[PDB]
Amino acid sequence: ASITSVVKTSELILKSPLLSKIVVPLAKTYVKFSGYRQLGFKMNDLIIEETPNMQLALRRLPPTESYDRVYRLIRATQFSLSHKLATGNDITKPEEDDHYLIPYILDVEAEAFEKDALDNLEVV
Amino acid sequence: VSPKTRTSNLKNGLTIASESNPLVQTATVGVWIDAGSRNENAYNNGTAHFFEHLAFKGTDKRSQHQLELDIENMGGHLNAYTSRESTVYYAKSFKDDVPKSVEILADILQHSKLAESAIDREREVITRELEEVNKQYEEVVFDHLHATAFMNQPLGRTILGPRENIQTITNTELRKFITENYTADRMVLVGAGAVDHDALVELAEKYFSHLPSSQSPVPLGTPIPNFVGSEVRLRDDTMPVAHIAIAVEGVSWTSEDYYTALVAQAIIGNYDRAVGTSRHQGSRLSNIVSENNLANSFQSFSTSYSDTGLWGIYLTSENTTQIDDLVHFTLKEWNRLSTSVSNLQVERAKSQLKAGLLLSLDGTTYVAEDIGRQLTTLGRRVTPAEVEAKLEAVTEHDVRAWAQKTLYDKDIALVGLGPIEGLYDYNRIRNDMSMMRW
Amino acid sequence: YVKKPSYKIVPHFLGFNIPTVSKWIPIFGIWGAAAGIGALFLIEGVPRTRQDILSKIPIIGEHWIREIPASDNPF
Amino acid sequence: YMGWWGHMGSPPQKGIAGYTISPFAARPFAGVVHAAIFNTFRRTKNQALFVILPVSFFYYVWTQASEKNEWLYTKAGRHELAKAL
Amino acid sequence: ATTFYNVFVKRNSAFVATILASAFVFDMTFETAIDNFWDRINAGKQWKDIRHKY
Amino acid sequence: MALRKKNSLLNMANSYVLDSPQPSNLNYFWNFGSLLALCLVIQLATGITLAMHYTSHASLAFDSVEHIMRDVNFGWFIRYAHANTASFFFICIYAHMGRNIYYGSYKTPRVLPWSIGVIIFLLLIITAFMGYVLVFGQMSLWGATVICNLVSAIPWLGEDIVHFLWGGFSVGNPTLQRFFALHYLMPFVLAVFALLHLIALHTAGSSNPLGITSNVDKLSMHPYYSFKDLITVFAFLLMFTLFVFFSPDKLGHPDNYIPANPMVTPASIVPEWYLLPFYAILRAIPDKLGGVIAMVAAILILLILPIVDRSIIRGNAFKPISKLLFGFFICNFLLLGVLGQVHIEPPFIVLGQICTIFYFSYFLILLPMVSTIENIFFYIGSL
Ligand code: HEM
Ligand code: HEM
Ligand SMILES: CCCCCC[C@H]1C(=O)O[C@H](C)[C@H](NC(=O)c2cccc(NC=O)c2O)C(=O)O[C@@H](C)[C@@H]1OC(=O)CC(C)C
Ligand SMILES: CCCCCCCCCCCCO[C@@H]1O[C@H](CO)[C@@H](O[C@H]2O[C@H](CO)[C@@H](O)[C@H](O)[C@H]2O)[C@H](O)[C@H]1O
Ligand SMILES: O=C1C(O)=C([C@H]2CC[C@@H](c3ccc(Cl)cc3)CC2)C(=O)c2ccccc21
Repeated sequence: ASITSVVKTSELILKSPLLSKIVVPLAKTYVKFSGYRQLGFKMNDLIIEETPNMQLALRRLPPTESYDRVYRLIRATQFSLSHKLATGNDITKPEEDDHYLIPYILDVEAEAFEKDALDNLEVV
Repeated sequence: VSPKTRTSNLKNGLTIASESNPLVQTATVGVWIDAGSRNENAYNNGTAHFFEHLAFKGTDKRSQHQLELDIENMGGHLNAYTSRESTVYYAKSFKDDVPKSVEILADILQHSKLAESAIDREREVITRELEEVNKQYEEVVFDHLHATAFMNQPLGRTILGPRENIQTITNTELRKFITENYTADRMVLVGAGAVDHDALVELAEKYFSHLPSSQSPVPLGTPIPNFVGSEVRLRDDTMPVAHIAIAVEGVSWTSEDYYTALVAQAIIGNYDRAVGTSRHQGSRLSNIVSENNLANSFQSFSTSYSDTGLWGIYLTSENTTQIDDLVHFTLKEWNRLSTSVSNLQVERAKSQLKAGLLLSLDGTTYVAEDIGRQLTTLGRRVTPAEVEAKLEAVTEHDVRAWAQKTLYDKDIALVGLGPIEGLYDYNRIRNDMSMMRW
Repeated sequence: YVKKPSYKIVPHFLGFNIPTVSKWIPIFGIWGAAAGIGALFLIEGVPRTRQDILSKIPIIGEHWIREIPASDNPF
Repeated sequence: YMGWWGHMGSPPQKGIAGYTISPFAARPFAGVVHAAIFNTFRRTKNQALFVILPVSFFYYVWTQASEKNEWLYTKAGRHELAKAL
Repeated sequence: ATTFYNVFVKRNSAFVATILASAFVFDMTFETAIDNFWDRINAGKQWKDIRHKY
Repeated sequence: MALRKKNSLLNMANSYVLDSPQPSNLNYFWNFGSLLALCLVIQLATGITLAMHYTSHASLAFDSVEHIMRDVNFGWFIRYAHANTASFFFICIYAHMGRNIYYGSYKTPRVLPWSIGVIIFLLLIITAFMGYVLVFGQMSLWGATVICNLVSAIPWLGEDIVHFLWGGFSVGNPTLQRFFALHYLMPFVLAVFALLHLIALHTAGSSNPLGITSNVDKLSMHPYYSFKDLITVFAFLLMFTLFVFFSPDKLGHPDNYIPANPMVTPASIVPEWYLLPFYAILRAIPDKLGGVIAMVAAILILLILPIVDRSIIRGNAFKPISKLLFGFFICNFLLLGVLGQVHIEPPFIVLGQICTIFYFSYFLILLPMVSTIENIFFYIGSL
């Protein structure tokens, strides 16, 4: 599934008061149990990147954000192989779990989906 | 709505065609001739281009130097080009300098000295032009492409002609050439810009009245070409960019498929990585090429002649290891003209052409070139309304029908110049002219 | 005067649209015939194929009606 | 998508210093007791529910089915078996 | 002749269909033709030729 | 430049077993690939050895297997090793497919090795089965009958195909000899496909348990994974030894020590432990064609995991809901296994049907739905 899909659907939920009231607490618990923060990941580090679109989004990251992503992945790989969890400052605090990549992939995909749409346009 | 193109004849059969634009202050008058390199045989090949040089080498009245001064004093410039089927001699000037320019053009065409001393002088200049076109890769490719596509036929000859001919061209055979070919019934005096038609016809009655008429006056744009599927490879590993042209036998100016072939050409389109917008063009090939950096550029063309044409594509690429992909994808895009095109591509290309055919004409020299080209190839100027009607008549079914008879599984003329090690042999290229899946 | 270009996006899926696919419908037809002809040709030897298909074809079908005389048949 | 040594296709790395020591210089079993007890308990506890829930449910389901099946083929289960067939 | 090319050869689907249908026809006729030929060159030799005695 | 890199042949070996860059954090579930390689090597060695002693003729086949057990030096070992490794091959291959499903190894960019893998899984089933038949005990003959009658499901031509695969009107000598030929052949085909799915994988490299790229942190295949794979080699051989030497018949059916009698089938028909899940599927469906389709579809449906998993995240390490769903799916596949070996009686008939529906609903309903919802929970949950 595309990140665009996921983001638009999430926005539909956050709009509806009823929906957000029941879903936002679920999703926050889900994320706590997911436990990716315990390896010092940001949510966006876990998005599948072996795709044309994502490779392009990752090339668009500012050098700073890109270097830090590499570090978090290296560090998480090291936690994984040691079967340890992050401790202290390595644990991702909720305030640090920023969607650094979502804007870039949404732009990549916006263009890719526009391209598909316009490839199928019919002059009227 | 552009102003009406007025057309008059003289007694000898010279056509005068004019399109006034009272919004501009310059004017391009010139003479379009339905004659070019094609009108030579093999012995005098190169004569037409030779003459173009000698036209400005002085007349019975004005010497070379006097000629130079007369035009400098006019203010504008004179220009000429000889192609295979058409010779043009025009003069861009100011509005009120038009009587001078018509007078100068009439002089250089009728009353050229062609002095043995000047023939001998230009014989070196033209010989040196043979080894300096070498640089203009586009032209080298297209000259080979004609040479191969129309192997040992008049269209296959170059314009400059072989070295051997340049050394043996005499003032006699030059005179004979322009007496046989530059006849009134084969010429069109064209004025665009700040010209009055009635004034231009008077200038033609004054200057071009004693032009020879041919014995057998055929209509303008009257022609037997047998295209050869073939390749020329001019591999040059030292060159950084490969230039490849691929062409099939295309359409003549007067073909029933002329607009269909232009539409088809617009579906494949042009691409140039140096233009900002090109990565976003609708053309399927453009998308493949830009995403994969397969080419620096490609340019579809449909060159027409009186009785045949070439339709094809000209590619440039620095991606020397993926030329196979570049050619593969290009020819697969042509295959889809036969197998896949629908109203989606056809209507898009028609929209882009409906504008394109009118966009081209943006200055007096372009207008004159359009009047002149149309009058010497079709015998009339086709109005924008008629052009819009002929384009509207092109349906998706017509494009598929045309592509299936002209492109699909047809022999190609392929010319490769440069680091084309990666271009496969002729069979593998020609195999891409069909789809086994269809 | 024209204020906006006049178009729609045709429905599409995996880069196929109905205009394009409709142009290939005939070709699937022929390939289906080729697969039919070819498949039937492959199993022309199968006795069931003769019994149930090929012997039923008018005129031509007698090609596949062959009885071994019981004098020459051990089974 | 993956390259090879030298051009693996990592986004450019900068600013990570990696240090390790020789296998001969390290105790391979350092803190093995701690890990074997406390680390394995941690990892087991965290995954326990993902195993326990489906195993316990399908063991319950199997148990109920096997007990019913056993009972149907007793004398007491004659009538319920006759209905089942 | 253009027509024949356009119908049976231009589309590969059509060409392959034509080749397989031709193979069908050839296969059936070749079998029958060789059977008759084989019986003529080995006339009076084969079981079918002496079978009538029994 | 190093010889191992210079020489074309060595360079191919090098690229697979020595310099191959692997993620640094593969856990023990990445070891099944090499165990399946070891099983495949054991099977080839013991198999070719049994082929030197086994006689394919139906009048002699069962007796040649007894001769192997009794007269051939170490024949007992070779026979039991071959039979038991066939069981271990399936433990390892379900483990390996398990690992792949749990960690989303089937997702792009690894759909090709996954899909080739699904074919290896089918070939293993056919190989192991064809090998089961060669003993020509009671279960062997009956198994042959059923597998060769699955093509009767195919309408019209079906019945004739059955006779063609038997080379007779029943399973008999012809069938047994052609099963021998193909059982010898099929493993080499399987080793080709095993190699191919590795070659397909070599474009993307192994996945890893985090499901993130490993391009940031790679380890040479040797020495790290070579030595890691020895641990499981020795753990596998310990389990192998316990079966082969101490309980060689625990994984077997007694009935296969009865010679094939085409006149009776044993009242207790229960196939190999590894075919049991699909056998329960076949029993569940009360239609001939239905039952066969469902059973084959239970394998072929793995081919659609690349489509129906809609997750933006690769694998289940970080997806609590998906992990629970996967746990229930795995346990249901084990329940199907169990139901494959009970008697066809109430209440297990209905239960087997419910488990069959749950098996398919994982691919068709639950996975697409859960993966969609978790996408949304990750995005909302992290804002
Ligand atoms: C003869 C049987 C098989 C052998 C010998 C084999 C061997 C291997 C090996 C050595 C690897 C790389 C290391 C590893 O990840 O364990 C691997 C990876 C893989 N195998 Fe298999 N395999 C076999 C059957 C299968 C089957 C049946 C499937 C799928 C249904 C499968 C799918 C894969 C996939 C998807 C990978 C990539 C997984 C990843 O590393 O993330 N294989 N296999
Ligand atoms: C994946 C590879 C293989 C698998 C999964 C496999 C599986 C089996 C199985 C389950 C049996 C039934 C064993 C029994 O219960 O006695 C068997 C028998 C046999 N296999 Fe294989 N086999 C494999 C490879 C081979 C190969 C390569 C040969 C080479 C000929 C071979 C030769 C035999 C022979 C001769 C028998 C019958 C003798 C016997 O039952 O022990 N196998 N195989
Ligand atoms: C001798 C060169 C020939 C190349 C093929 C030989 C084998 C080969 O490539 O071995 C490798 C060691 C490979 N393992 C891995 O990729 C591997 C990768 C990552 C992690 C681990 N382990 C984790 O902890 C691994 O184990 C393996 O076991 O795959 C066999 C199946 C291959 O056999 C074939 O395909 C051919 C035939 C015998 C099946
Ligand atoms: C028993 C069967 C006989 C052949 C089996 C042997 C192993 C399988 C090899 C077939 C696959 C070869 O396919 C190709 O080989 C080359 C040559 O090493 C390898 O190439 C790989 O390593 C080399 C250098 O080590 C790198 O330059 C390259 O980027 C990388 O892809 C890859 O593995 C694969 O791209
Ligand atoms: O009735 C059966 C039966 O149904 C299978 C079954 C189970 C697994 C099936 C299978 C599973 C998966 C695939 Cl991809 C193909 C076949 C093959 C047939 C047997 O193996 C069997 C063996 C001995 C006696 C009876 C029987």
